[PDB]
Amino acid sequence: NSMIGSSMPLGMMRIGTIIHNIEMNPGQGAKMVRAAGTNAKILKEPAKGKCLIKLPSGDTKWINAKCRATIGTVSNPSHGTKKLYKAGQSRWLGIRPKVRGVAMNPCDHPHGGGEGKSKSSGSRGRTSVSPWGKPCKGGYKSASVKKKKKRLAEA
Amino acid sequence: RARALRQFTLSTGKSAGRNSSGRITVFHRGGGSKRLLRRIDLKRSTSSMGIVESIEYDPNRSSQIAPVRWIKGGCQKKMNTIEKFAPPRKILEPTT
Amino acid sequence: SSNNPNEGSVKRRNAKKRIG
RNA sequence: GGCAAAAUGACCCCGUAACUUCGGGAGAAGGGGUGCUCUCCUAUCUUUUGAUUAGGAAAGCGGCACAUACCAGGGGGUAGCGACUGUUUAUUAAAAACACAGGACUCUGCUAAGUGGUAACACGAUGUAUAGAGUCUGACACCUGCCCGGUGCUGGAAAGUC
RNA sequence: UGGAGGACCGAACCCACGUAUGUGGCAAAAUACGGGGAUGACUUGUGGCUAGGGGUGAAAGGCCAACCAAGAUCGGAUAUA
Repeated sequence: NSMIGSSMPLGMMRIGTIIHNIEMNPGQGAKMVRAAGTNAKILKEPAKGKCLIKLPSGDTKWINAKCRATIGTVSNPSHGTKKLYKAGQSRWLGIRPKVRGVAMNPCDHPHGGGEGKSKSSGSRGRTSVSPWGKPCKGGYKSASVKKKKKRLAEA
Repeated sequence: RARALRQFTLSTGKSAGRNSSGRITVFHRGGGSKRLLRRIDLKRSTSSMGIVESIEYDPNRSSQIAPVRWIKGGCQKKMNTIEKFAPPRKILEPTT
Repeated sequence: SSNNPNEGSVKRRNAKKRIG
């Protein structure tokens, strides 16, 4: 009897199930997967406090057994599918119009300038860069690779 | 629904990407529609059971939210559980 | 399932008054 | 450079093309009618007494002229750019510039990434990958070839070099 | 029967497209006649916030008290040339 909407610690949870609304620290409060209809999935139960979970990001983590979850995927699966159809919809949600790089005068974004469209060089030009010299394509992480690799190689 | 449940409404003002010092921090947002905040019990309760009373459209977190009239613990209605998918009115157990 | 038990509680005094 | 000026305009009726995303083009284009008088019937109207006001029949009657003054769309055919409504150089440029929903890539497992500061800390967000940030393009349809040698970005091996 | 539209025509309103006027003018940016949108990415009143290498920007090097490729005013300072 694993029934939908119910919660419990993972210690009373069986392998292969589907879950959402996990909490990272023991009882802190559900901060893991929460969005409209997105489902994690457990992978095993070694009785060492930890439980290996596969998250929607594809990657996986270990959560203490005394932590909790909610059976079944979150509600409302379509929201990730509904395509808006004008500008007013964004505006209502809260957005404002976002301006690109190659538009701004060079004084304002590293991609500026040009007499007509252009951004960077054929030798010099580094890549496409954020407003603060940080590059955004290629797999860039900016020395948070330290944190990533530490928490990974804890496996 | 006309209003939310009076126990759970709370109006935190917007912040169009400004920190505690009123400069622009996260660009491109602000200007939308006045929301409220529905205080959700995001850390489950002590062992009990409840009956889903309704399902309400929720502006903040995409999913819908379900006030559950509780039969145990004297809760007599908590704001909800982030909406479980399958059952639209059924019975829950937060812990065995 | 009521969302508002009201009573002999009144509203919009300083709106009515202004209309008058 | 038909700039300006002119002209068309209203209501009712007749009829209305290419094209198509089959929603539209479309007030498409192209025409007719418009006054008052009495009578008849119709409706309608309690503002009582039966007539009055409007519509539509049909017979006159006058004027060159009957939305008579004021008010009030020029239209059609075909390229380019942009999909469009929008926004911008207050105070010489309103556009083909910008945005725009739509698309892809990259980053983030939550003390989230990223941002401001020295720093607490705040935004992110009482949000949790159907999420948030950045980047390029810009509805739709058809589609998106080759090259990683250069610049960058990146994974990684023991060697030497530190 | 219904009454949706970043729907349509058009005053309030805002905005500022063309011509002509004016060019110590009526005015250190207006007027006349025509123009565009006109339930929305709307217009506005009130009050609060962001402050100079900074703000803010549907991005024009635009705007920040009538003159912004780094405001105004004091001061270094009778800067230098």
